[PDB]
Amino acid sequence: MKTIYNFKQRIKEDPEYIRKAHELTLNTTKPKAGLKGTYGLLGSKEWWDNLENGSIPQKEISGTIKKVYLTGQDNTEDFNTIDIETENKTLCTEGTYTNKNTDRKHYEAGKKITIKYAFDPLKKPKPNGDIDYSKIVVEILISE
Amino acid sequence: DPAGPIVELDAQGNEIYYRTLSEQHLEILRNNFEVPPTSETFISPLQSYSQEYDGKLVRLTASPGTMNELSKIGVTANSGTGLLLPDLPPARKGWKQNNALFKLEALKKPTINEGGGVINTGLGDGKALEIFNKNLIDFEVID
Repeated sequence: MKTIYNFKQRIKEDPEYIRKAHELTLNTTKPKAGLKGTYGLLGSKEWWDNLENGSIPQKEISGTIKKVYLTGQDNTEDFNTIDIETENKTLCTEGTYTNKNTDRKHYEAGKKITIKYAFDPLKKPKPNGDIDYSKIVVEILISE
Repeated sequence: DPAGPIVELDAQGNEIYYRTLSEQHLEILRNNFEVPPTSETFISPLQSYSQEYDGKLVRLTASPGTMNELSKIGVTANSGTGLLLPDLPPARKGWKQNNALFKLEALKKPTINEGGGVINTGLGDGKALEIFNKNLIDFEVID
């Protein structure tokens, strides 16, 4: 299993995404938009401390890439999403995240996959008032 | 008969649009409150259009007058749009940086406006995307 995507590299190679997240979280005037910052600013030191100690909801899945296809509108590239058959034979769908330095072409059906997740609360609650989470991919590993 | 550029409003008057997005683009929408760019970055006034696509279907809420602001910088894609909006200049090369692209699509589609067609709005990645993202008020993932 080799790391094809890591959120730590996303933090340093896409700092514009990080800045706007923190500014949207700290913006007291827009209370329905962005991340709450409940477990710290996205990608901050507190964030990884809370990721480490397990106070931020996390899940980990292992399985096999079953479909490499295209979702969304007006896309230029060949694929951006994968379906995953886990061992409980449940379906999981996730974007084909890669780093600048990692190669998107290694995503092939039948190759094995591991995805590690974090779930960060959004300011906007669910209609019934429950806490709603932004699904944050932390790491994607794949076999060859 | 063709469904115009905007059709649906909030109970408070905000303009309502639709777009089906990738997971990577949806992550940005939650965490940046922005619609990420890709080619024309089309938004639709009708759910029936975007629902036809695979991905995360999102209902986008925009500030009143958003469509009006885009139309000022608007261009028409083909002739079908050039006929319904005769007052708009034709689409050049490089519209994605300064213009909003209006395009008539999905004619004769029974699900969408009884086959009448819909005028979608391309935000590109420039001023039109900035106008929309600045006026963005709320989004809602439909499954």
